[PDB]
This record gives sequence, C-alpha cells and structure tokens, in this order.
Amino acid sequence: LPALKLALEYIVPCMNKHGICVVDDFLGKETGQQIGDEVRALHDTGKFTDGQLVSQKSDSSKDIRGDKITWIEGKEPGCETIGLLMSSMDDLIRHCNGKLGSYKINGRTKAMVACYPGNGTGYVRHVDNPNGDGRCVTCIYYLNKDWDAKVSGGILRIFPEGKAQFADIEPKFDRLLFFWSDRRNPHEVQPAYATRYAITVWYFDADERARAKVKYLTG
Amino acid sequence: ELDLETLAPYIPMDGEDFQL
Repeated sequence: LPALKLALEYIVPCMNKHGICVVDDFLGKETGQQIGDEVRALHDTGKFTDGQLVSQKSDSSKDIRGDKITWIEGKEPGCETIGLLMSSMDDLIRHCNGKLGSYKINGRTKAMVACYPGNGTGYVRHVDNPNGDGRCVTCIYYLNKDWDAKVSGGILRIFPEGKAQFADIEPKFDRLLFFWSDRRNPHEVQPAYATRYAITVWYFDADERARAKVKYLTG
Repeated sequence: ELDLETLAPYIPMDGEDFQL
C-alpha cells in the first residue's frame, strides 16, 4: 500500500491517539509466505538461540521469555524477503518523520526473528523500554498462516496506560503492528501451543538513544 | 518495585544501530 497515505492518515493518528496501530494484510499472501519460508529456514538450520533480557540477574531467561531468536540485517542470503519487509517498515516510519509524538526517529535495531516453539512458551508481562534505552516504537510483523489463537494461544496482550480496555493482538498472518515501546504499553505474550513466529524492529528516538549510548560508553 | 530492565527484551547497545 502507498506509504504516504498509510502513514499520515492511519498510522500517525492511531499512534498519537492510542499508542497502538494494527495494519492487516500488509504485504500480501505471496510475500508473507516467502517470509515464512525464510524464517522456517532460519529455524531449521539452527540459527535461533534463547531470547535475552536487557539486564541479567540470578534468574534464568526462560522463566521470563520462552522464545528463541536471531538478528537479521536484511542483506544476508536467504533473507531477502525479510529485508523487503524491513525496507517497507522503514519506508512507513520515514513517512512519519516528526509526526509520531515528539520523537525524532533516526535509526533502528536489526530485525529480531523470534519463535515461540509451542509447548506453552510465552513472555511474562513487561515493558520493551522501561529505562530510556532509546527505543520509541516497536514494530512487529506476524507470519503465522494457519494460526487459530482460540486453540494455540500466543496472543500479545497490551495494557495501554489509561484505557478502559486492553488490546489483544492475535499473531495473524501478514499483520503489522506498531506500539510505543515505553511504559505506556506493558504487554505479555500469552502461552503458545503451536510454533509461533514474529519479526520485530525497534525504532530509536535520536536524543534518547544518544543519551543511552553515552551511558553505555561511560560505564 | 522490580527493575523492569530485568524483563525487557535485549537489544545490542554496542556497534552501531541501523541509520534510516
């Protein structure tokens, strides 16, 4: 879909009013299935490792998040369609320049390709960026063609601050999701009983990310 | 209260980030 209109007339107002925005049928069936094949190839060839946390304490990571992940830049062989997804994500964000709150978005993370391998795995309630690490927008693409959340679970439940309802996001095939990464949107991945895939990038606010980098580089 | 960073999904702080 043309990025300019999608960004300015839907994503921007959705995000400013609600902090959450769902765009269904983002890339179409053919591209979505190609991304699925690339993700399944990453899985099959042993690329995924246990998802990690910002700060590590005495606890096992698997008591917090049960997924296995790899990071993708988009130019690797066999990841070209994931790269197209990332470019489309970036195109929307660039068309939102200066319209998403007061943020100045200048960069992002690599893509995290994540799998909850059924078996009841999930992610306890958490905030993506609680202490100012620079992340302002979480962007997730789901690619689960036959997912029936009523049986397989895996719903992303977001608890947007100040709202009278929470937001249940089924991990639907070809669904794109945006939400503010900060404390306004605590969220949990409810237990998954089938293999569940999602691809996330986090967009950085320039000033906050610069401060977080200064903190890291000074110890 | 709990340190919410112990629950937040890791991202690399080193290297660069992707520049748009």
